[PDB]
Amino acid sequence: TKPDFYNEETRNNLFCTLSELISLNIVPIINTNDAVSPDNDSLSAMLAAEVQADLLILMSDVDGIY
Amino acid sequence: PTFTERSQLKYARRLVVKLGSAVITREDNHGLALGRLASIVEQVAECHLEGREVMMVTSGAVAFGKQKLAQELLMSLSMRPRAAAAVGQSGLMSLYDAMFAQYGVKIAQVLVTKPDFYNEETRNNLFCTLSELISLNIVPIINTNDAVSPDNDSLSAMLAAEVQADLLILMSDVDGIYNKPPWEDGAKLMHTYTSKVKAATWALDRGVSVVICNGMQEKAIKTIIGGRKVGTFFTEATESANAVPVEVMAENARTGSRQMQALTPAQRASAVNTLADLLVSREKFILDANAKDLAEAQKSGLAKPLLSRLSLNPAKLKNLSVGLKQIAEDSHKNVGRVLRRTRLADQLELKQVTVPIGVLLVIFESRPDSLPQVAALAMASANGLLLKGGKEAAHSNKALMELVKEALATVGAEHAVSLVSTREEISDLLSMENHIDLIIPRGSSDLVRSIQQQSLHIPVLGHAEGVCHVYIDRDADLEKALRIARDAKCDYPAACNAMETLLIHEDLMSGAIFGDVCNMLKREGVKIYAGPRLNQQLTFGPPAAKSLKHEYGALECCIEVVPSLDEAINHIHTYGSSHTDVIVTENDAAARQFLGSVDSACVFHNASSRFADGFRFGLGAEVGISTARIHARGPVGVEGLLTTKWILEGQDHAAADFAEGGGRTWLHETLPLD
Amino acid sequence: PTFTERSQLKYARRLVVKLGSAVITREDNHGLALGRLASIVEQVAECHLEGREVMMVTSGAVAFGKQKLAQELLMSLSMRPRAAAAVGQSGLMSLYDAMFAQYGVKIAQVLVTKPDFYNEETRNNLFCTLSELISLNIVPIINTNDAVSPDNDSLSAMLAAEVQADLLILMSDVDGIYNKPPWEDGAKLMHTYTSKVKAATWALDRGVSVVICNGMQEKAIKTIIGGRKVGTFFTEATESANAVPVEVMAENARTGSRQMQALTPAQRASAVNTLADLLVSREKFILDANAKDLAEAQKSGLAKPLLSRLSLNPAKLKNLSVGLKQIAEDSHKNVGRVLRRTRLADQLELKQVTVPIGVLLVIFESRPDSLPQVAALAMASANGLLLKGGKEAAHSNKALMELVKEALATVGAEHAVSLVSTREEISDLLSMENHIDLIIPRGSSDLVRSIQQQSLHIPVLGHAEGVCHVYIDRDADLEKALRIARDAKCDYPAACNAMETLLIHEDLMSGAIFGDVCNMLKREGVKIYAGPRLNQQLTFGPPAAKSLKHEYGALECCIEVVPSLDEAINHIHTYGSSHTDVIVTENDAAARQFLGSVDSACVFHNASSRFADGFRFGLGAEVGISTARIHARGPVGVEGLLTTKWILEGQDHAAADFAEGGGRTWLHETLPLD
Ligand SMILES: N[C@@H](CCC(=O)O)C(=O)O
Ligand SMILES: N[C@@H](CCC(=O)O)C(=O)O
Ligand SMILES: N[C@@H](CCC(=O)O)C(=O)O
Repeated sequence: TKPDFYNEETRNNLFCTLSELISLNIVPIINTNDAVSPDNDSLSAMLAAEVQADLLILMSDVDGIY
Repeated sequence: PTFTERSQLKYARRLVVKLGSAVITREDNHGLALGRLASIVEQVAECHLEGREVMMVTSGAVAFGKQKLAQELLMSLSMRPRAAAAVGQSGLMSLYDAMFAQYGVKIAQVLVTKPDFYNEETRNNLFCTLSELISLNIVPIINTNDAVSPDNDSLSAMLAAEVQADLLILMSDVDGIYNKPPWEDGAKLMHTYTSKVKAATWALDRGVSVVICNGMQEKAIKTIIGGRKVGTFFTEATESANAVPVEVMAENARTGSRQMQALTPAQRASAVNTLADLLVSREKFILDANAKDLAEAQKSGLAKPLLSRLSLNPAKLKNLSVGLKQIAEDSHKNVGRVLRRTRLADQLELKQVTVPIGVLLVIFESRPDSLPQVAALAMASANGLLLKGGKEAAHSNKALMELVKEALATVGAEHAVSLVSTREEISDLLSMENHIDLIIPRGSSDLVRSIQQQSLHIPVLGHAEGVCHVYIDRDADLEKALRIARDAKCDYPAACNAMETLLIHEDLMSGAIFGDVCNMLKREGVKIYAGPRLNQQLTFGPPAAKSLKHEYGALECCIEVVPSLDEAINHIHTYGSSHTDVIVTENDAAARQFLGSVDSACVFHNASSRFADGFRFGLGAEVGISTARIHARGPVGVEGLLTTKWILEGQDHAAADFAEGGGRTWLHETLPLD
Repeated sequence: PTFTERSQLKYARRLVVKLGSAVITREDNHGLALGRLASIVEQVAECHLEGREVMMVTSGAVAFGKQKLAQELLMSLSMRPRAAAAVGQSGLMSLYDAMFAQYGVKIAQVLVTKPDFYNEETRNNLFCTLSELISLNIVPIINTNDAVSPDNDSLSAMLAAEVQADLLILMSDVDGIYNKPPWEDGAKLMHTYTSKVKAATWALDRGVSVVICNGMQEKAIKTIIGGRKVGTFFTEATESANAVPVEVMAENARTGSRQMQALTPAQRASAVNTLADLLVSREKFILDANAKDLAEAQKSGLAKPLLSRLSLNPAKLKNLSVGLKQIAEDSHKNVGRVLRRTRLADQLELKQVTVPIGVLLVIFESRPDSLPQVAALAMASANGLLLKGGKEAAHSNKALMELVKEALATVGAEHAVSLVSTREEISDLLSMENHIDLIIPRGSSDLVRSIQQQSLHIPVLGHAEGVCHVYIDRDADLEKALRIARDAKCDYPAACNAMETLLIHEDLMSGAIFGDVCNMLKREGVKIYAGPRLNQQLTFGPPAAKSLKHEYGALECCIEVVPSLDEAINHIHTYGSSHTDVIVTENDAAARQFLGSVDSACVFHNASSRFADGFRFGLGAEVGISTARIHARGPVGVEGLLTTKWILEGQDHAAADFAEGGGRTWLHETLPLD
């Protein structure tokens, strides 16, 4: 969830989980913990941020920006 | 909370399980022990299908993922934990889905963490999620968000807390809590209760009933929901003193036996005299008590056997009084009596004497008349005694108990007697050990049969079957046998010592005495069957016997005829319970033949089976009818409750002294025994 | 086939299971009983992981689909079978996939039908498919092509046939095959064997070993693969007569007991004389036999206790001969002896006499010296007898057995003796009933302990623990107790009757006698521990005792001191096994105190624990040391093998005759007993 990116200990934890995963040729599917939830795009963005990923693809319905 | 006893546990509407990390993983943490898990899910689906509300908290997903990879961990430990738990979380979820859906129930994964309980907005959120779920007949599985994790039991506890659930089940590996470390004398498994322990206190402090069972125990939930004494139950309700749980009873009784051990000379005698006097003096109270409890039984209308035997009249009390006075006057030299007097060598005087047994436990249905009888038996036999009747008579039992407690209080004054009321769970009672010696069931076949089937690793006096037998020989007077069997069956046909069979020489089919006795049984209205040989014999005659080892109790008596003495003997040994038999004849050659050949507990010659009464034998007041192959046969008086004890009073003797070195030889001179 | 006994079943390389349609569906055929199925898949995955080759044949898919729909069947039975089985086939397959893969094994559905076995081209095809599969470590599940179907057991049978598989397991609901319908006396569950029955014959005719177990029985495969006698095994190998499986032994012995019952007067006496003569006359044969078997044991080198006790010397044989002659001369009036002589009324002469027990079964480790001793006991006690030693001595046992069979053959001539060799599976042996009476273990703690833990619902003479105790009083002569305990421990310190403890008055810590006895034990090299109170007492002293209820056997003796007599008594009762104890003192007041208060099987006063030998008591030849609370205490001679039997010789008496109607009164005049 978004709060999980804000505290830093959980930042460490989740990043460790992700690194351990990717090291093992596994493609983790990253949903939000709906359970703890009152469109999840900021999530992906700041995710790539913490990961410092090469390229963020963001599919959608619209073809592009006019 | 509100619930106090395991009895209350059929009445909790909201439940929470939390499987332990050891009950599901096999003995590697490198796979999954499945059978246990299956048992768990089946029990849970059951309790839910009943209508109770359950929210599993399955610990230990790591094992699932660890097994599921098993290849990449391999190839990485040569070139290089939580992640395995994440992938296992997924897979395990699927597996639960399949299995639960096979009962039609649906489930839905839910992930939480301890911090998620601390902030209050998330408390609102998660509780809303749970309420919305439970409202929809879904069994949410509640794991921890490993992802956010550096044994998840506090979690379940405080979960139940926020939910304010009826009962928290907490399965585990250990069976329960002991008094002390197990490597220690006195590891009293503390079933109730006035780490896991802390968390349990905590949850109790949240007003929540907690229980900790053993996973490997079958049906553990269905077991524990029944109220069965298993695992460990927690409540400080501490309503009453309830002087003994079950056992300090037993130790006490041991103490009291040790006590009365030093009170032979007229002490127990005068004491039982006092008991008879209290019986004949304060009967008004106990009489009205039985009248009351009998009225209480009437509305129940249980069983004319019961509804007849729970009765009591001052005439019965006079009978009991005279029996007790008899026991008193004749119970003079039963204990401490020596049986051997021998000298092995100079100042080597062995002698073997009489000593009590210990902790006797009676069991019988509502028949308060026996209670003081067996109490007199105990007290004259100087050994302790417990009791357990049935449901009825309970108040009458208490009245008699107070009377006898007074009676023993006079001299010796120690209460080496008790009573285990309030549904002590007979099977659990006999599950005890190291205390109780002689189960003395007294009610009837059922009672004793249920006992023998339930009793394990404990001596059980008494029989269970009353298949007696009556042989008639070719040289036996006809009318003699006529009246004999007439009485044998028609004196108290529901007795134990009854002739649920009648065997006749092959020759005497000619004298139509078979017909005569059929006529007689008809006279008495006896539904007779026929033996296979007898089936062959006549045209259609009486109907065929169902099974030779059957029991009637009512006015029924199989009848069969065989060629020879020896054939009869063999049939007896084949079917007879070795309980009781009699022969009728005029040849003493055959008489002795039978006498020896037979192996019944007791055999007669021209008498009646109804003689097996002990009292009839001048054997004092009987206590039971034992058919076991040891120490006791049929009519057991008091001496069936006395063992021996070797004693020896040397001066300076030693073992190697009787070797070649010391001038110590052997005499074994049978001194005149006292 | 080739396999003959369940012993051979650790050596089958190709297996085939066929679950029954009742072991998996719950008790509705409207769902699925899962726990059983899980157990099955776990066992199967195990046997496969071992390296054996398995091909399940799961019956009963219909239940899966029936449950899975549960809605459309509902809505159609209001507006309107095989199809449900098809959809269930799919789902069930998936489920097996999940579960098996959780052990890492992979599977692959395979469908067949009975016609598919009949044409030969399809035989080729299917066999090719199966071989290709098994070659790839895959466990094919073999269902029938329901689609083409109008209980699929013939299928599995002939499947194994075409495969020519080692063993066909056929689980089911029934435990096994009986001699006859169960509603019938003699439902002998025929474990081996010289519908399912037919198909089993068939498969056997195809050279295939078949077994039919019970599904509900746990570990049934792991059980049956071990060779354990379970289910029903099938082979007509009929190699040897193997005169008794286990039981016709028992009945025979019963017959032989009945036989020797009529041979009291010097008959058994002269017979055991004959036995002693055969012992002293043909010893060369048995001596060389033991020499041979001892050499055989030497290469094994099992245990210096065993490797020492299996020995035998003609001196030992002389000892046995004199013991047997003693038993002979003194075993004159042990049986049939009357104990009571009483008259209830005119021609009412009850008397109670001595009778045997029945089928005694000894158990002991390799110690052929005891064998003839206990045989003499049996024969002088006129009751039957079985035997079971261990592994060694077996040939020696046979030699002794032949000698004694001769000895009994002389008079009476009936072989009321046997021997159960060839690994009769002691636990199964004691699982029997209705035949055996007295388990008489004789080896050592282990033996008897394993017994008591295994024995259920069967009398077991003997003890298991030798925790004795020695109290020393403040008024006891020092050197007296010195030599006393010296011997008590240092005569055969590995005995049962040993003082694995030593208790001392609190006062006598002052006279340094504690020090003196420590010195003495050192003299004898005894590793002494200390009691908690003693731990408190001195500076560091000897090390602390581990546990008070421990056992040493070797040169070890805990030592502890308490204040008072009564404290010692309580400690005894708390820890003592009530086996044996002695007091040393000069006060007889305290003497009697102890005497009474104590509850040991046997207690002494200034003697040695090593006196508990029975023979030492002039009690004839002992048979065991019993600590049970019934019928027998410690040294049990022969009379611990004699029960009683009420007999009664009336003329014309009846029950109601002693009622008010008939002039029959009560006397109970104690006639002078014979
Ligand atoms: N749940 C919102 C953000 C919640 C918040 O932190 O305001 C999202 O995923 O975009
Ligand atoms: N307080 C939690 C862990 C909190 C966390 O770091 O997530 C525990 O003791 O198990
Ligand atoms: N003969 C087979 C069925 C043959 C078939 O139609 O496939 C049976 O009796 O079960």
